[PDB]
Amino acid sequence: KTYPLAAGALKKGGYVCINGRPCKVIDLSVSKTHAKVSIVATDIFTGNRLEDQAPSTHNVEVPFVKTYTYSVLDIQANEDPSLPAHLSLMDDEGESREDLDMPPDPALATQIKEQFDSGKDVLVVVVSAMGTEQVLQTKNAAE
Repeated sequence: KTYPLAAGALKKGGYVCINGRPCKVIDLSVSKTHAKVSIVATDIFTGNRLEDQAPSTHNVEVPFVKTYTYSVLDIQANEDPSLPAHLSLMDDEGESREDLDMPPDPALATQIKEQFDSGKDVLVVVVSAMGTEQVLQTKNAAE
């Protein structure tokens, strides 16, 4: 879920929820002084730009954000070729999961597939917040 933070304590780069969505602050401004804090933030999952403003003493909600890194065991197209491919992913204890798909970020999905087809050990960083889980980054493993 979320935890409270005084809006006057928010910093650029910090997480914040706006309209129930988990975002990273990309711009902040404060009125002359208390003060009003104006926020512009990017949804970490959809990439949408969201804005909000609050008194510096109002508590904004900050999402709990969790990250986990998996390796890619397989990529399989959806029975409906127009939808994202399915991923088979291995965790660091030898358990796999098959419930996650390629992310809704075409360039990132392409990168994961190209690296996998080149015979790399492809890692995906899965981030979870506000009930959503999505691959947000990829990189290749080394020995």
